[PDB]
Amino acid sequence: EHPEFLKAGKEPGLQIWRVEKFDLVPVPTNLYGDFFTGDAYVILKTVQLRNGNLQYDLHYWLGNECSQDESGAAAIFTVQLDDYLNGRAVQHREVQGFESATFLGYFKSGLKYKKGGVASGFKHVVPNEVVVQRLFQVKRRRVVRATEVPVSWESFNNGDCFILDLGNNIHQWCGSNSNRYERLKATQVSKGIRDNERSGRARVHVSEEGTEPEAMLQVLGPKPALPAGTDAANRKLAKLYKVSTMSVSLVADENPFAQGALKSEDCFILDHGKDGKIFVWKGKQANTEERKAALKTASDFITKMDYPKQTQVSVLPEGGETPLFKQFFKNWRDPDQTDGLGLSYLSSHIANVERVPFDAATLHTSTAMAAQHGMDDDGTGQKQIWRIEGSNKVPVDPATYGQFYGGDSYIILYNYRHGGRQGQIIYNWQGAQSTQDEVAASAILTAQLDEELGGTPVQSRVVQGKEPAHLMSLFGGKPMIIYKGGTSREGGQTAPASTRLFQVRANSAGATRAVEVLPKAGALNSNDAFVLKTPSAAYLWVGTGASEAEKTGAQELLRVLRAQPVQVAEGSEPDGFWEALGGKAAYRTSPRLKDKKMDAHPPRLFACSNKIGRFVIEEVPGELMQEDLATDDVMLLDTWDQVFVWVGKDSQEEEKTEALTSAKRYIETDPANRDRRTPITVVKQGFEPPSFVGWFLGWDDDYWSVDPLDRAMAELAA
Amino acid sequence: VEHPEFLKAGKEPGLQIWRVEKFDLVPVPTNLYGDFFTGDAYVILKTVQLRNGNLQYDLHYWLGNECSQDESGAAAIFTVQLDDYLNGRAVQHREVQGFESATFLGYFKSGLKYKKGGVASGFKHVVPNEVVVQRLFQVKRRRVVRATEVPVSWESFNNGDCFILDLGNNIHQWCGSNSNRYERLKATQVSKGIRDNERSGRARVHVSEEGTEPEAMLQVLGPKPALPAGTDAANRKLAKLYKVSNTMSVSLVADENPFAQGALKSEDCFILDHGKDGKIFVWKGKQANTEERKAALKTASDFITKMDYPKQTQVSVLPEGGETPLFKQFFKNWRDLGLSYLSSHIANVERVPFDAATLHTSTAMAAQHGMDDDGTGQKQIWRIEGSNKVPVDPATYGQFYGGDSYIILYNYRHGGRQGQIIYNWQGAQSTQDEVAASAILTAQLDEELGGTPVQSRVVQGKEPAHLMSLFGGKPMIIYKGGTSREGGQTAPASTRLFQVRANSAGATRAVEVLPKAGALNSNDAFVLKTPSAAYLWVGTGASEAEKTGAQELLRVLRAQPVQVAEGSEPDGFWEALGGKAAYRTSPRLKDKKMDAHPPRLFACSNKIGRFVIEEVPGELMQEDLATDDVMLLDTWDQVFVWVGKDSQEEEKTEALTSAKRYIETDPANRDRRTPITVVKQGFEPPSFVGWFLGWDDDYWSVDPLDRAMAELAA
Repeated sequence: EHPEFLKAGKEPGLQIWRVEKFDLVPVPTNLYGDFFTGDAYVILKTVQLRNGNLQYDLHYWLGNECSQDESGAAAIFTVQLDDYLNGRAVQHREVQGFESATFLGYFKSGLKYKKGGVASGFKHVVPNEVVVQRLFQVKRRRVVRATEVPVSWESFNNGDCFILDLGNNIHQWCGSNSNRYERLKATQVSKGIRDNERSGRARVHVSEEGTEPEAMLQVLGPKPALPAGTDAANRKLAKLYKVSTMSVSLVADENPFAQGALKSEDCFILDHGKDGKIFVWKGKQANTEERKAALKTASDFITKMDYPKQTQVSVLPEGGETPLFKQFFKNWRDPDQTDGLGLSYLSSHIANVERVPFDAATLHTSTAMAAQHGMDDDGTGQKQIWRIEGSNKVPVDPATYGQFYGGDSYIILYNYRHGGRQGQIIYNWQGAQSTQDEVAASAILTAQLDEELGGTPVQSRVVQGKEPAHLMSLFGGKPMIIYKGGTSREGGQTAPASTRLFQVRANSAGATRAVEVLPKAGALNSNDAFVLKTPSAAYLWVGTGASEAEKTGAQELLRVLRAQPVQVAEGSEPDGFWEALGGKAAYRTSPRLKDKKMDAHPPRLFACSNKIGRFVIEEVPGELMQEDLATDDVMLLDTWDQVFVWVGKDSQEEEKTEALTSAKRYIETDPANRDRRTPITVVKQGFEPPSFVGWFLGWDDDYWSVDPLDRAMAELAA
Repeated sequence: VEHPEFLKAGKEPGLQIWRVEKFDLVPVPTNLYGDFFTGDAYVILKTVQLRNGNLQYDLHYWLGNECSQDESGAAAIFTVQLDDYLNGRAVQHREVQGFESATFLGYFKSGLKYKKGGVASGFKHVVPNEVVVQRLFQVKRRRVVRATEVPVSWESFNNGDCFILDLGNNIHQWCGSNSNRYERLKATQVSKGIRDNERSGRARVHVSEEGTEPEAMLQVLGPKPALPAGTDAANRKLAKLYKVSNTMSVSLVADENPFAQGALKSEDCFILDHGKDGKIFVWKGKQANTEERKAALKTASDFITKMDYPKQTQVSVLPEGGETPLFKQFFKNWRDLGLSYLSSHIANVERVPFDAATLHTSTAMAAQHGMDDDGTGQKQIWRIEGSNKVPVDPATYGQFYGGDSYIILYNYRHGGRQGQIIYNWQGAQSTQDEVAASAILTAQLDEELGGTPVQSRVVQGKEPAHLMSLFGGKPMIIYKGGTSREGGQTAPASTRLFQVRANSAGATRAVEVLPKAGALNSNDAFVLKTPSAAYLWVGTGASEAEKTGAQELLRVLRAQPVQVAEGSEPDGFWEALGGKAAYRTSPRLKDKKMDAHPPRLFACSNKIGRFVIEEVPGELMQEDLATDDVMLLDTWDQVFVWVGKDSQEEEKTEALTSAKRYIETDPANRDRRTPITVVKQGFEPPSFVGWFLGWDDDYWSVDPLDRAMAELAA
């Protein structure tokens, strides 16, 4: 029990200790983000779960020129502090330059890798005035890092940004070939020095090649000629091993894994090394020695498989698993939480998000509600529906609006209104039994209609059976009914199947959807109402979980089906029902996430590029901020229910046309084995729908009216 | 038809005011209702329409301080005789200047004006127009302001009150330097009342305070000199009941309340003595001699002389069968569409039956049923172990063991607003260290959540309606003892009896009770589990929801039921209770609950170290929620504590205690376990706001006094 242990993790916040001489010494709070390259640190992030318990993320950070003793000393402190916190903390091994996204999210003024350490006699605490003559190099995109560099022109290159810190004057230098997002972020390194390190009393001078002030030319000399500046299919696969010098044995050859494969007596390693991270899962009932040696366990597994030493390592206690970990498993369920608030773990970057329940009356006032439910509006706007025959849009009979045949593909042009600026959504619905010359036609025609309308409408491709929530809400109160095949083109109408089964599901908004499924018992579920119609009789089955909205939709389907139903509760019904299904087997009844879906699958922001033919994606750590949407990039906003494609105005055109495909490749490569039919929603810069903007607390509508870099330089210049 | 004015009296719902001039009744002009000459006496007839369609009469007569005994006696004579013209169905009130009843004050809360003069000095209400005016009013008090005419001089002024110097076409309101800013707010509709009613709109209102008096003011009053300074609760518990004979003598019948309703026989007249609280009631039996019934007012006067109560004591005379709710609450379990009496300040309230579908659209429905929402929002339940919140097993959500205390954090949505409720449930067998821990932990989490959540402390057995509705359709199950702690599990009782009661919303609650026949009730379903078998009893009154809840309780108890209607039951059912005795068969108030116990709003303070409460008369209005006060809203089923933003910290910390002490002192002998619900200004729940017709959500966005002064400054 260290004295620093007693101050650790008492209240939500961030705490940083430096390991100095086998002791924990606090880093001054205003310097959080500065890390000496020669040192090791311990970092405790305390989040307040909505259930009332506190959640602990324990990181230790190893600089590149770290000594072996203090590298080991940090590990000892994390192991011993996890114990002071009764083994409920999630532990992280972080090394300089390769830190986890979680760790990086704590500091979005960037981090600074300072030269020196305890061995060379350097501290964070500094006298009131101290002569400064440092230089920093700033590279990367999602989370910027400034590395202390030798004060010389040999450190410079055309393409990066540089901060030469002269004390009361901070000189930010932007290379000639630095594109303009990098200068913007390099400026919050400049201000961090001014505000945090100099208590405000300093000025920031920005310059580029050929406009260096004499103060800069005095220290570095005459400027010479500077030189130039200076992969996704890996993430799909992962294996699960069991831990017992200790050895390992494989348990699952490929993901998704069975949640039952983790037993509480042992420790497991989930190997995701080709993507740069390995997990260690501490069973509730493992040897005290195995749980205390989990970090050395991970170290030995990294040597054994010849993974890079910089590989990220996370250790998770049973019952405190992270959402990224649980997504490796098929249908993870925490036996606790369908009741209570939240789940075992609350991702730090959405811990501030206040949860808004859906209320149709006031939805038009809350972008938060629109995003948190995927509902741009209440669904009552004007709309036109086309069925695609051959290569043409053919208008659908307005009386049949809401009915969709699986042998067709459709286009919906919808006019939404929410808040202060109106917009349009183009839905491309592709039935599972539409001929793929027509599906492909529906795609092209969708893009054609987007550019006819000036290129501003949202485009969202949906596959039959995985319709987004806002799409079901477009038909007054009537349910969205989706037949498994056939066509509504005037030509060949067909004779309905002998015995058909429909599944009637509802969304946060009370709207309903009726999907045909093969008439078999293994396709039922207690969360929904169903409708089975035979030549004999007409059933309406109702699940234990099905509520009042599920049945209102279900009959109105009977009303369209030319029927009177037999109302039938779950488990207690005539034995004529299950003969109509050709027997009986198991069907899954575990309830749906609903309000906790955001807890189990927080939205994540990625950048993506198709350069040199390799797809590659970069997660953007920390809170979702509009500032991270680089106007020359195509971004991915994954909200689990759908993947948003944000295309910047100034992005390359080959990336713009491939926006749909890029998202499809993100889904195909997700280690969670995502549903291939997951809707993809392309979104243009400056015309983002509410269901996208709402995820960015502090979104400003005029953000791009003034160029972002030019505005930032106004704050420093005046 | 004693009088020509009698024929116009009480024909239509409204208010009627006559001044007693020369042993005659002459109408006060309607636009001047509220002005009263100190030298006169008035008769005031309030006519409200009962919910069945009949008219009910409240007859007041008002005695000014400078009233003559003859014209005061004439008012009393008229009150007795107009009660007679209305066939003796009226409740009569004796009101004296400055000490009027809350009922009387509710008629005028643009304030009252106590004018100088009277009939004897030849002054009338009707006056020629554009007439010279030079009057001065001192405006003190708080709940219902009173502006008394004072001499036009600086010697009438003081540091702390408000004053209106009425100059005719110019009305000057002066606010003393140390006048708190709610009283200035109140003086402001004293000022406009003169402007709108007395000056036909054509007049201007100039507000000023110490050191900014206009020259018009300094011309009339002179140079302003140095002004001087400005200028309980346990009484209401006890009351005694006497019987009246004839010269009058009295004899005691009930030493302390609650009284037996049967103690009043229809042959005699009774006096309920509550003089230490300032009121006495006299009760006229249906079949007493007219001679005693016509002298009820003189009887009350002489009884007040005998006990040396102050002359200003309020007097109400009640006819049998027409008693007021405040009167009936002195008796244990009073039994008579609507009821005998409808309190005036809720006669306009339209009653909303509960419909879950549109509850989110009607705050009125939320208040009238104690349901902030349908109960389906997200919630977290904690059990208190030692000094910690421990989350409950989600499988047992809805079950509560009486040997523990719990905290429930509930997220409600209603209309377009969000809110939170923290329920503190304290089991009857929880140890007092754990009870107290749950209390402290409750307050701790309220401040963790920014101080905005509603806090509601609940005692086992008196659960509010909205708490029972939180578990889908499953009933809130309440065991008599034991704990759900992962540590010591316990062995359930040999034979257990549950009482299954339902709410306005169909939600149910299953409360364990002693296995005795005298603990049954015809309105509810019951569940008896013995070692042998499990009965499910059903009452004459028990409905669909009562056994649906009762059934699923059997599902939790792992037992199969034998359905048993009341009066038609096996011997094993009555063996399992150890015999047979009488129990409760009187049906519940339900929709008439608001009629018998209308909501009432009080202000309370702990200043001087004594407790004090002041009732706020009239219609419940947001304006009466003084931002520097702690208010109590008693809805009988629950007591709301409304905490003003700008109240002292000693009062905020004692908000829970203040409500407990209000309950302890109620003469009705309220259930000590009555739920208390603390509520913060600007974060009021729908079940509170719904009682306030005209509630504005942005009312405090602009300061109330600043907004009021803009209306007069126009």
